[PDB]
Amino acid sequence: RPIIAFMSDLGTTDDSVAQCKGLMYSICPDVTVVDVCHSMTPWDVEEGARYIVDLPRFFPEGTVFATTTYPATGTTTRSVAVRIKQAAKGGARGQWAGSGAGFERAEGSYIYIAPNNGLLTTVLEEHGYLEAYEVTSPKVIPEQPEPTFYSREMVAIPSAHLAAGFPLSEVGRPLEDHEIVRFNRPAVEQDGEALVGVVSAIDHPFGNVWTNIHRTDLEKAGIGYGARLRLTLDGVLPFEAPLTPTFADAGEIGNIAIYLNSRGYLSIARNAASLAYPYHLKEGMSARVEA
Amino acid sequence: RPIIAFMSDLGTTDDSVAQCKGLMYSICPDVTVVDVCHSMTPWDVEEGARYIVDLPRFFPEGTVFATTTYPATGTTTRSVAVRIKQAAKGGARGQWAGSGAGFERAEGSYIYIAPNNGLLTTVLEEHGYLEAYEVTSPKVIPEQPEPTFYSREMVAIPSAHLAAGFPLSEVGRPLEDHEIVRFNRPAVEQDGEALVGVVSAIDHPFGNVWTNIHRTDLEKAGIGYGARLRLTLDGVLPFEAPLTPTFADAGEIGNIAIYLNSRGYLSIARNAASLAYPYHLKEGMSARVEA
Amino acid sequence: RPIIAFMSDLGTTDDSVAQCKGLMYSICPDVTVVDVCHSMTPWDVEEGARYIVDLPRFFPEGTVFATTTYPATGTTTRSVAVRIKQAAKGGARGQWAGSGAGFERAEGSYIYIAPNNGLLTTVLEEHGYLEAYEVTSPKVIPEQPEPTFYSREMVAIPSAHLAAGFPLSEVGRPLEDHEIVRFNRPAVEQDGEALVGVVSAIDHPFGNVWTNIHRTDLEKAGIGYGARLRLTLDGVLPFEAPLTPTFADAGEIGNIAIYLNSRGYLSIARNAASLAYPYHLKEGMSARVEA
Amino acid sequence: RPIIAFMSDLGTTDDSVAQCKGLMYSICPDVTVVDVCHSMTPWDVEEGARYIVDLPRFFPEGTVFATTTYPATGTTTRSVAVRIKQAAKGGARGQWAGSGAGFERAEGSYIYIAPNNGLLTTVLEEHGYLEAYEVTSPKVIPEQPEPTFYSREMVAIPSAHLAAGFPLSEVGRPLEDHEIVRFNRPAVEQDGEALVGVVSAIDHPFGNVWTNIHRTDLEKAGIGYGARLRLTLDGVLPFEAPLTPTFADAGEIGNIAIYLNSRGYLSIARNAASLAYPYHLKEGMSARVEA
Amino acid sequence: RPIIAFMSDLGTTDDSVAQCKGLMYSICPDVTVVDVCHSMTPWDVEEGARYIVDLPRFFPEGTVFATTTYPATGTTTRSVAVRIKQAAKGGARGQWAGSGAGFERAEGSYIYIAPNNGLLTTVLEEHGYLEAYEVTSPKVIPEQPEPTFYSREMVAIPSAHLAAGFPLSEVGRPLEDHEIVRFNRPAVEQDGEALVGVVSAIDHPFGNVWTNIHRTDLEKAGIGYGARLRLTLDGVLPFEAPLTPTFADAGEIGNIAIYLNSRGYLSIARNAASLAYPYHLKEGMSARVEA
Amino acid sequence: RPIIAFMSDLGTTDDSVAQCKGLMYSICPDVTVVDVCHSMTPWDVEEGARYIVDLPRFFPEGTVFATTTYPATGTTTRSVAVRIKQAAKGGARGQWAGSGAGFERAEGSYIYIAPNNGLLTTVLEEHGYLEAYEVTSPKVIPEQPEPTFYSREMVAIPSAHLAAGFPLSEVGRPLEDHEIVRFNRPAVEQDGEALVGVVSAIDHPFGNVWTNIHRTDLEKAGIGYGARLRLTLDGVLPFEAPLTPTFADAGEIGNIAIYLNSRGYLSIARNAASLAYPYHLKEGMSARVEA
Ligand SMILES: C[S@@+](CC[C@H](N)C(=O)[O-])C[C@H]1O[C@@H](n2cnc3c(N)ncnc32)[C@H](O)[C@@H]1O
Ligand SMILES: C[S@@+](CC[C@H](N)C(=O)[O-])C[C@H]1O[C@@H](n2cnc3c(N)ncnc32)[C@H](O)[C@@H]1O
Ligand SMILES: C[S@@+](CC[C@H](N)C(=O)[O-])C[C@H]1O[C@@H](n2cnc3c(N)ncnc32)[C@H](O)[C@@H]1O
Ligand SMILES: C[S@@+](CC[C@H](N)C(=O)[O-])C[C@H]1O[C@@H](n2cnc3c(N)ncnc32)[C@H](O)[C@@H]1O
Ligand SMILES: C[S@@+](CC[C@H](N)C(=O)[O-])C[C@H]1O[C@@H](n2cnc3c(N)ncnc32)[C@H](O)[C@@H]1O
Ligand SMILES: C[S@@+](CC[C@H](N)C(=O)[O-])C[C@H]1O[C@@H](n2cnc3c(N)ncnc32)[C@H](O)[C@@H]1O
Repeated sequence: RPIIAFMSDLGTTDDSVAQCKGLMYSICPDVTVVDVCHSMTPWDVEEGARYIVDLPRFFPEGTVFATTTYPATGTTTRSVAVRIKQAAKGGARGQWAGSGAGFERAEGSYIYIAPNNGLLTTVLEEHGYLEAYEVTSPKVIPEQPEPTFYSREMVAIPSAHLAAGFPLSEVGRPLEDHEIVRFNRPAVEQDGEALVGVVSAIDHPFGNVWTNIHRTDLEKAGIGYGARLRLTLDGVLPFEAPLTPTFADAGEIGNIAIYLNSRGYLSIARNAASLAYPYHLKEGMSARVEA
Repeated sequence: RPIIAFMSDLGTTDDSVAQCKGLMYSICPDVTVVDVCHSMTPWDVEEGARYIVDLPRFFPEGTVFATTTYPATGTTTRSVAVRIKQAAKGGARGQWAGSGAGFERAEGSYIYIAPNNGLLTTVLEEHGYLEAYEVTSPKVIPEQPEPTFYSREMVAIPSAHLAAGFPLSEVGRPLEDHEIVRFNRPAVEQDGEALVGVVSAIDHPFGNVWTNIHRTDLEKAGIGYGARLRLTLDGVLPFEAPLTPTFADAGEIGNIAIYLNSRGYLSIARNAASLAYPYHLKEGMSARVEA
Repeated sequence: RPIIAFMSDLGTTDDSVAQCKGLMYSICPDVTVVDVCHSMTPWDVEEGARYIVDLPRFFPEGTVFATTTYPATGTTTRSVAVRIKQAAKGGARGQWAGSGAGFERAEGSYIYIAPNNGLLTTVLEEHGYLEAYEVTSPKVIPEQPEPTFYSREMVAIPSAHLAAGFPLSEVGRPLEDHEIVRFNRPAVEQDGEALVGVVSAIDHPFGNVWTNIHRTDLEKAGIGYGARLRLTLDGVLPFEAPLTPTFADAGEIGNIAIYLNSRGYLSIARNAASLAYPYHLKEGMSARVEA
Repeated sequence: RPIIAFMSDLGTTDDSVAQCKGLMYSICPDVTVVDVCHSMTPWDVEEGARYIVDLPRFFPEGTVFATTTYPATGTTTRSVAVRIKQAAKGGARGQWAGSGAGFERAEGSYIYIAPNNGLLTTVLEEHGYLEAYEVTSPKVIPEQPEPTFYSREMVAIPSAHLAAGFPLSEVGRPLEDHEIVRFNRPAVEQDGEALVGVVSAIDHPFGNVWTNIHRTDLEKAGIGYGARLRLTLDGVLPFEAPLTPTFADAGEIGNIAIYLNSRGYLSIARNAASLAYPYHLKEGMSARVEA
Repeated sequence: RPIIAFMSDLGTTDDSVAQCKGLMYSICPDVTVVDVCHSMTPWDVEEGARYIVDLPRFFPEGTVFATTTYPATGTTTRSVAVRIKQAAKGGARGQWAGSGAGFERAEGSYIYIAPNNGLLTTVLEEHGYLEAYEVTSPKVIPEQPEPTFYSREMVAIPSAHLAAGFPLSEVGRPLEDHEIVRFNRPAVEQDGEALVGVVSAIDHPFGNVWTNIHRTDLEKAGIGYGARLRLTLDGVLPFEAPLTPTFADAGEIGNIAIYLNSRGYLSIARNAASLAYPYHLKEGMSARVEA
Repeated sequence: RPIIAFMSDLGTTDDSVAQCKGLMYSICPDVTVVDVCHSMTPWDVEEGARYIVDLPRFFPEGTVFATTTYPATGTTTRSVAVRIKQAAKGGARGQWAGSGAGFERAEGSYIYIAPNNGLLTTVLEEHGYLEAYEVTSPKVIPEQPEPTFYSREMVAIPSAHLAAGFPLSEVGRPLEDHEIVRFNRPAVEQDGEALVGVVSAIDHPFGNVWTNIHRTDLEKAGIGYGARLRLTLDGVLPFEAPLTPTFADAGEIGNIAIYLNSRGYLSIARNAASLAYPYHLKEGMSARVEA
C-alpha cells in the first residue's frame, strides 16, 4: 500500500495537481496520494522546506515524499532523490508521534525527491541521508520533458516509479555531498544571556507567531516551562509571559502566551485570539528572548 | 473499507492536516480519509457545527467523523466519542440521499469524535445518540500528547483507532448527558406574524444568504412554495419575492430568489449572480420574514 | 480500481464536496476520488472547461470525469454523459504524458458527465465523442432531486454509478449532436500579421499570463522559437522578448519570458517572479502579438 | 511512432492475425504493425527462432518484437518479455545494416515478447539481455484468457501495451536465467579437417540450401573466399565449387555456387536456378564440407 | 485514425489488393488498412462469412469492414452498406476481447460494406443491424465501374469514403430487410441426447477440426468442461475424450483433445500434432456429439 | 504521408521482407509501406513487370514503387531509379480510377526503383519517363552491400530515402536511354485474320486465363463486344463464345466467358467457376483467336 505525500507550489485553483496525480495512479495503481500542501509561496525554498522537514515520523515506513517548487524548470538541472537516515523525533519534547509511546520509525525508511535547488536543505540537516542520486533515467522521467512543468516531469512522475518499487540507485548516478544544493539558514545568536533570532513564520489560520529559536537553544540558556520571559518582537514589542505548554495557560481569552510549538520552536500567541493579524506582524521581524 | 471524514480548523497552508493523515494511514492501513473542510474560522464552534451536522446520510454506514476546533488544546479536557442514533433525512423536503428513492441508513451506524466544547451540539440535537464516552485510553491517544495539537492527539489518532475496529466503549468512561458541553442555539422569534432570525451563513463561493429560519418554522406559519414574502436584512436592506424551489425561478439573471436551501433553511439569493458580495452582507445580520 | 476526477464550483469552505464524495463511496466502494479543483468562478463555463479539457491523457483508462457548474439547477434540464473518442496529446509540443516515450491511451476510454450547459464544449471539440446520453434514469439520479444541488444529484451521484460499471447507454435516451449545448470560443483575429486575442487566464499562483493564442496560431504566422515579439496587453502595456521554451531562458530573476505554456498556448511571465500581480493583469484583457 | 514486428504460426488463411492487429491498434492507437511472417511450421520453435534472431539491427530503436508459436496455450505457462542487450552486427561480413556505413544501434533498445518455450533461445545467445520478466499482470493480459489463443492473449495484447509505454518491469516478476527455457542447438562437429553440420533450411522461394556451418566456423579453418570446397548432402549427393560472395560468381546460369548467405552461414545454390526443388533437398539432411 | 479491415477473394499473388489499397489511401489519406485475409475460396460466401463475423469486438469503434467475394461483378447488382447493432462478445466463454476485463464496445459502432450476395448473412444474424443502404451514389462509386472488378469499384472505393466520414445514409436508398440476400445455414439437430452437425472448417495451418455445434447447443444438453464425450466424425470415427479447455489437457503429444475453439464452437484436435492432415479429414463431413 | 509500394520475389515464408520494411521505417519514419506481392516466380522479369505496370493511377501522387527481382545481386550492376511521365489510364475501357469520373494524376508524379535488368520494361513503354539515374551514392545505398541481398541494399534502402525527400538526381549519374536494359515483349502475330499470341497469365485464385491480346489488337481486327469467337489454347483445346464485359454474361454457373480483363486484355473464364485449374492450363501456352 505505497504512499506518496505530495507538497508543491502548484496551487489549488486549476488542474495542475490533478495532472500529476493522474500520472501517479497510472504508474502505481495501488498508491495513495496524500496532499501535504500546494499553497506555498512560489520559489521560496525556505518556506517549502518548513512544510516537509517534520513529515517522516507521521508516515508509514516506505513513504515517498514528492516535494517541489521548481523555478529552474526546463533547464538541464535534474532532480535529486535521497533516502534519509533518521526519521527523527519532533515536537515540543522530542518524541515519536502516535498513541501510547508513539510509533518508532526505523532508519533508512523514507525517500524524498525534489529539484536540486536547496528545497531539501533542512531535511538533510535534521535527518541525515544514506544515499543520493541524480534523477536522469528515461525509465522514470520523460524522454521529452515539458519545459514549464518539471514539477510533474521530474518529481511527480519519478516519485510514482519509486512508490511502485523502482530501485532508488537506478534513477541515475550517485551525487557527492557538495553537488547537493543548500541554502544557508541564519543561526540563532547567543547575545549576553539573550537568544536572538527571527519570526520564521506566521502560523495560519490562527495568527500565532513562530520563531527560529529552538527548544535546544532554550535548553542551554537553561530555560524551561515556568520561566518568566521577555520576548521582544520587531525591536520594539517587549512581550512578557512565563513559558507555558499551551495557549490556555495564559488565562483569560486574548492574553499573551509564550510556548513551544508542535515543531519544537519558541512561539508567541494570544489565547484563542489572533496575535499576528490585527497588528500585521510578519515573517522576518526580529525575535529576542531572555529571562 | 473504513472511512474517516475529517473536518478541522487546521487550514490548508501548511502540513498540519498531512501529519494527521499520516498517522491515520499508519493506524488503519485500509482507511480512506475524506476531507470535509479545514477552512472554518478558528474557535467558532457554531460554524464548525454547520459543516458536520448534515453529513451522516451521505456516508456509508460505519463512517467515523473526526471533527475539531480545539482552543482548549493542552489542558485536562478530553475529547468525546459518540455513536449517533438516527442518520436523519434532510434537504428542503426531508428525504434520504442518493439515486432512486435514496439510501436509507440504519440506526446507530455513525460515530463522531470531537473536543468536548460544544462542537457536536447540533449533531446531538438532530440525530440523537446511543452512547458517549470520554477519550482517555493510551491505547487510542498519546501518553505524552503534544500540548498545542490536540486536534491530532485527541481527535485524528483516536478516530483512526475507531476506524481500525477499536471498541468504542473501550476509549474511556461513559459520559452522562449533562457532561457533554452544549452551546445555545439562537431561537427564531415570532413578532406579530413575522419570524425573526439571523443570517446564519454566507454560502461561499456564490454569495447566497442563509438564515436560521427552518422549513418547519415556515410550514407552521402555513408558508409553502408560492407564497409572497418580504424578507428584511441588517435591519434596513429589504427584499420581496415569492418562495420558490430554486434560483432560476426568479426569471432573468440577477433577479432575487427566496428559497429553501439544501440544508432545509430559508435563504435568499440572486439568480446566477452574487447577492452577498456586492453589498457586503454578513453572517450575524438580522433576518426578518413577513408574509 | 475505478477513478472519478471531480471538478466543481462548490468551493473549499463547507461540506458540499464531502456530501458528494460520501455518496460516491456509498455507490462505488472501491472508487478513488481525485480532486481537480473546486475554486472556479461560479457559473463561468469557459473557465471550467479550461480545467478539464487537458485531463484524459494523464489518467488511467476508464476514469470518469465528473465536471459541474450548475446555474440551471432545479429546472427540467438534465445532465449529459459522453464517452470521448481521442485521449489527445498535449503540451507545448504535443505528446503523450508519462515517463519514457509516454503512455498511449486507447480511444473511447473516458466518460465525462456534466450539466448540458456548454461546459464540455472544448472537451468535445478537442477529443471528439462516440456516444452521448441524457441523464434521466432513476437508477442513476434521485427520483426527487434536491432543487438547489444538481451538482450532487445530476453529476456526482450518476458519476459514481458509471464508475461502478453501470452501462453508459442505460442512463437515458441518446442525445443528437445539436442537443448538446456549446459556447462560442472567442476567435483569434487579424490586423496585419499581428494576432489579436485575449488573456484567457492568470496562471496562479505564479501570476503568469496565458493568452488564447495557440502554438498553431503561431506556426504559419511564421513565429518559431527564435522570434523577437512585441506583446501588448489591455491595449496599453507593451512587452518585448524572443519566444523561448521556459522561464529561466530570460536570464536574470525578474526578466520577461514570452513562451508556450504546458497546455500549448502563448504566454508571458517574469523569471521566478510574478508578472500579473504587480500590474494587476486579468483574464479578459486584450492581447496583441507581433514579430 | 511505435513499431511492433509480429511473427506467428497463425497462418494467412483466416482472420486470426487480424484479430491480433485489431487489439494492437486498440491498445496503442499510434502503432505500426509490421508482419515478419505467419507461415512457420506450427510448434517448430527452432524454425521460428531463425525468423526472429536477425531482426533487431534492421528496426528503429524501441521496436517491440511479438513472436509466437504457442503449443502450451491455455496452460499455467506465462510468456516472457526481455530487453536485449546488443543489437548485433550481421550478414556475411558482420556489419550494421543500412545506407552509408550502416545504422549503429544502441544497447538495450529492443524488447522481445514470446512464449517461454525456447523460441528466444538464439535471440538470447547472440544478443544477450539486460532484464527478463514473466508476463502476468492483468493490466497487460486478459483476466480470463481464451484457452486456445495464447498467441493473442499472452503475446499480441501485452506487446501492444509495451509499445504504448507500459513499463516493462511492471508486466510481472523478474525471471532468473535458469527459468527461461532453451532448446539445444545442434553442434557443428570437426571430423578430420572436415566440418559436419546439417541443412538448417531451404531458402524459399529460390530453393537455395542453408547450413548451420557459420562464417566463424570457416575462418577458424582458414577457409576464406577463393577456397575450393567439397560440400556433401544427405550423405550421398556431393558438390564441388570455390567459396564465392554471390550466385553470379558460378558463371553460367544453373552452375553451382558455394557462398555465405545474408545471415552469415555456409550455403549452396545454383545461379538463377533452384537447387533444392528439382532434387527434393530438405532441412534436416546432413551437410559436410571438406577443403 | 480511421481503419478499414479488408477481407477479399483477390489472392496474394498479383497486384489486385494493392490497387484497392492505393485507392483507399487516395480517398482517406490518414487511413490504416488492416488485412483480414485474401485467401478464401473464391465465391464461397459461407467461408467468407466465417472470416468476418467475429471481427468487431477486436477493432476500435468506427472501424469499417470492407468484405467481398463478388461473382456478380459487372451486373446491375449493387453493394449493401450496413451499420451493425451489437458488437457482440465471443470466444469459448462469450466475453469482451483485450486485457483486464476486456474492451466493451458500444452499439451501432461498425460498418460493413459488401456485395449483396449473402456474404453478410452471419454478421446480420449474430450482430443485428440498425440501418442498411444500397451503394449507388457516384460520390462513392465510379460512374463507369470496371466490369470485372466490383470488389474494387463497389467495395474498396466506397469503404474508403465511409472511413473518411461520408454519411452512411447518403450512399443510396434504404434497403428493406427482405432485399438483403441471405444464404441458409444448416441447423444443429437435436437427436436423442445427441447433437448432430458438420465439420464447418479445417483450422489451418494446424489441421484442427472445427464443427458448427456451438457452446449454446452444448449449453442445453447440459455439457460443460469435464464431460466425457463421444464425437463421431464422418459417420465412422467415434472419438472419445472429456471436453477440455485446451489442447495440452489431452496429455501426451498426439493425444485427442475435444474443446471449444476461440470462436465458441465444439472442436477436435490432437495435442501439438495435426488431426485433419494425415487422414485427409475435410469440411462437410458429419459431426455428432453425445455423452 | 509518403508511400512506398513494394513488389519483390522475396516470398512470404521468412523475415526477408520484414528486414527491408524495418530499414524503410528507420530511414523514413512517417512512411506507409504497401505490399503489392512477394510471390512472383523468382527471376521472371516479365511476370514481375505485369504486377507493377498498372499501379500508378491507383496511388497518391508522390508514391515510390520499390520493385525487385535481383538475380545479378552482388555483382557490379547498380539499380536504376526513374520518374515516370504519364500515370496512364487503364482497365477494359481505358479510364482514371476512383469514384465519380475518377482521379486524374499529374504527370511526373511517381518514381520506380528497380534492378537495371529489364523489370521496368513495360513501365517505361506505357508511362514514359522524365529522368533516370544509376543508383550509386553511399547516401542512399550501403558502402559495403550484402552480396546476396541487393533487393534490400539497392532497392528497399534507396526507395526509403527517395520517399523521405532525398533528391532523385543525387542518387547517381544520369542514365542514357540505351543503358536501361529492356526485355523483348513477344508480339501478337498473324495467320489470316486470326490473332496468335500466348497465355500471359493464369489469374489466380480464380483460374481465369489472360492472353497477351490487347483491346487494341481486337479493334481493327474488327472484333467488338458482339463478336462470336473461337479461341484455341495450347494448340489443342478449343472454346467458343461471344465477347462480353463480364463473367455473369455467360449465363449459368460454369458457362464460358470470353472477355476483356481489368488490365485491358482478352481473357477467357468460366462463370463463377475455374477454367484453368481443372484443365491444367498454364502461362506460356499458345493462344489463338478468330471470329
Ligand atoms: C495550532 S493547531 C496545530 C497546527 C499548527 N499549524 C502546528 O503546526 O502546530 C491545533 C489546535 O490548536 C488550536 N489553536 C491554535 N492556535 C490557538 C490559539 N492561539 N489559541 C487557542 N487554541 C489555538 C486550534 O483550534 C487547532 O485545532
Ligand atoms: C448551491 S450549490 C450546492 C452547495 C451549497 N453550498 C449547498 O450546500 O447547498 C450547487 C449548484 O448550485 C448552483 N448555484 C449556487 N448558487 C447559485 C445561484 N445563486 N444561482 C444559480 N445557481 C446557483 C452552483 O452553480 C452549484 O453547482
Ligand atoms: C508552471 S507550474 C505547472 C502548473 C501551471 N499552472 C501549468 O499549467 O503549466 C510547474 C513549475 O513551474 C515553476 N514556475 C511557474 N511559474 C514560473 C515562473 N514565472 N518562473 C519560474 N518558474 C516558474 C513553479 O515553481 C512550478 O513548480
Ligand atoms: C489455434 S491458434 C488461434 C488461431 C485459430 N485459427 C483460431 O481462430 O482460434 C493459437 C495458438 O494455438 C496453438 N495451437 C493450435 N493448434 C494447436 C494444437 N493442435 N496443439 C497445440 N497447440 C495448438 C498454435 O501454436 C497457435 O500459436
Ligand atoms: C537471396 S534474396 C534475400 C532473401 C533471402 N531469403 C535471404 O535471407 O538472404 C535477395 C535476391 O537474391 C536473388 N537470388 C536469390 N537466390 C538466387 C539464386 N539462387 N540465384 C540468383 N539470384 C538469387 C533474388 O532474386 C532476390 O531478389
Ligand atoms: C477478378 S477480381 C480482380 C482481380 C483480378 N486478378 C484482376 O486483376 O482483374 C474481382 C472479383 O471478380 C470475381 N471473379 C473473378 N473471377 C471470376 C469468375 N471466373 N467468375 C465470376 N466472378 C469472378 C471475384 O469474386 C473478385 O471479387
